Amino acid sequence: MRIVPFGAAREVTGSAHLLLAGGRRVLLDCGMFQGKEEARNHAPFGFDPKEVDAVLLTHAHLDHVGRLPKLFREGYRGPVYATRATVLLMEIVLEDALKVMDEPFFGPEDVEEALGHLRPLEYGEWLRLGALSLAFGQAGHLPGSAFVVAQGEGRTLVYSGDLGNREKDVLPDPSLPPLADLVLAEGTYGDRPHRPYRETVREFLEILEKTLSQGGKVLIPTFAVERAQEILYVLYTHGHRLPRAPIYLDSPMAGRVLSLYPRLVRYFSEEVQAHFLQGKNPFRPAGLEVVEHTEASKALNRAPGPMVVLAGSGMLAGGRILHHLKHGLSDPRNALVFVGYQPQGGLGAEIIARPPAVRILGEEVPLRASVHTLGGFSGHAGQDELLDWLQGEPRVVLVHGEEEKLLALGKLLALRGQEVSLARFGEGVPV
Ligand SMILES: O=c1ccn([C@@H]2O[C@H](COP(=O)(O)O)[C@@H](O)[C@H]2O)c(=O)[nH]1
Ligand SMILES: O=c1ccn([C@@H]2O[C@H](COP(=O)(O)O)[C@@H](O)[C@H]2O)c(=O)[nH]1
Ligand SMILES: O=c1ccn([C@@H]2O[C@H](COP(=O)(O)O)[C@@H](O)[C@H]2O)c(=O)[nH]1
Ligand SMILES: [Zn+2]
Ligand SMILES: [Zn+2]
Repeated sequence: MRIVPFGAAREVTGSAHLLLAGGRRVLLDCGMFQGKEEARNHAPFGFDPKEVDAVLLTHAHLDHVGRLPKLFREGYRGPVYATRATVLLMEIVLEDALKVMDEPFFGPEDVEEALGHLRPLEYGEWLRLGALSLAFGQAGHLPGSAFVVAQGEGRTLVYSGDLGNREKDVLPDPSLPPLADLVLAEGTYGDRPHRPYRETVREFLEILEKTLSQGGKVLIPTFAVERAQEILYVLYTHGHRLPRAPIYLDSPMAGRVLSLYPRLVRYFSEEVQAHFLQGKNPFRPAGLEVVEHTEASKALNRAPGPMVVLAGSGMLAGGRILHHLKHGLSDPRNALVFVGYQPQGGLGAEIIARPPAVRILGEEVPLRASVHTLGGFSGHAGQDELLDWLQGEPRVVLVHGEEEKLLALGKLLALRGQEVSLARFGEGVPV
């Protein structure tokens, strides 16, 4: 048994790993590259799609399923396994990616072909392929997210997929992995742990009361898939002590995801499920409003506070959020609250440097509004959690992370007596 990295080698996007064992070929994830690596979605996979026996998707995010339609576009016609939740979220993600994408590397017929071969596989359910046995484990990173357990030829491999941040409340705790001959694991935060969750919420709430009590606007850049709904959840469970104000989920996509959430109840933590049992949707805080079009979105820029605004892109790459910043950063009564990692050299970082001004949408805008970064809202396991999850595993191959972050984790794992390396693109690793 061998595992071949075909994405996320010393980088965080493009996750795709070819599992070779028993004359069978199983692709573990098929994500697109993003940001500065976007063009690479137009390049070859590195393997022959037509020879793939099956595909397992760990979660619906674009950097894990974005190239799936390219796979079908190039011949593949085998099954694609994933949890019901992922299958459902995928439709929303892929349909949107198709529409909202400068240079497309796939057409609408490919998305249809992809969606049509999706087959549900829940946690604890074993898929048989030749002498190979596969199963999903709880990853706690997204509704329906998982890590993969592959056992065959008398050996065991575990592909972590993306591990969640267990301190948070919306998703169930990641399950520990079984003891394995090899663990292919992410190390996004291989270099550090996150600020504790609870104190992150307290701080989040203090910022809201302060800003809303004075009539200002709280701008929150957010990813549409799960981060936005999580903020909504915090607003729900604490709205009782926050000043009344409209909550604008200024993201059609996030709205569609939110709508799907009631059908995914079993994929949330016990806490969330219990809320649903009492007949209530904890992702709909009072005052919630979904802004569907540009006109209402822009109008918000001119309307006075108090108000809470959630918009994308989550990394200020573009989107409606840029317009809210352009018109709201110059007011000291407002507040910009990051709840998701900001890339180095991006607009976020620039703002965090707290310079006199910033250039947004071709204009120099004064930065008077307060700024806050709440890394505790992160959706990935922090360094400490990564070490706990990896505890006792003899061999670890790291993926999904910047080289240095990955090295930082490897060093600690090595000092712990665990064999580790940083996966290299196209280079098979024996299990
Ligand atoms: O594009 C879609 C959306 C939903 N469903 C199906 O509609 C039913 C209800 O969805 P859900 O309750 O499982 O979320 C399920 O049997 C599901 O497979 C589809 O086949 N295709
Ligand atoms: O040091 C980091 C931390 C996170 N991320 C990326 O940014 C996203 C946001 O992660 P988070 O805000 O949930 O922590 C992740 O999906 C990942 O691709 C990085 O590139 N480097
Ligand atoms: O170190 C390796 C080992 C296998 N493969 C890939 O595995 C498939 C063939 O497997 P096999 O004939 O080595 O068993 C090919 O698509 C090839 O790209 C690699 O890329 N690198
Ligand atoms: Zn992810
Ligand atoms: Zn990822």
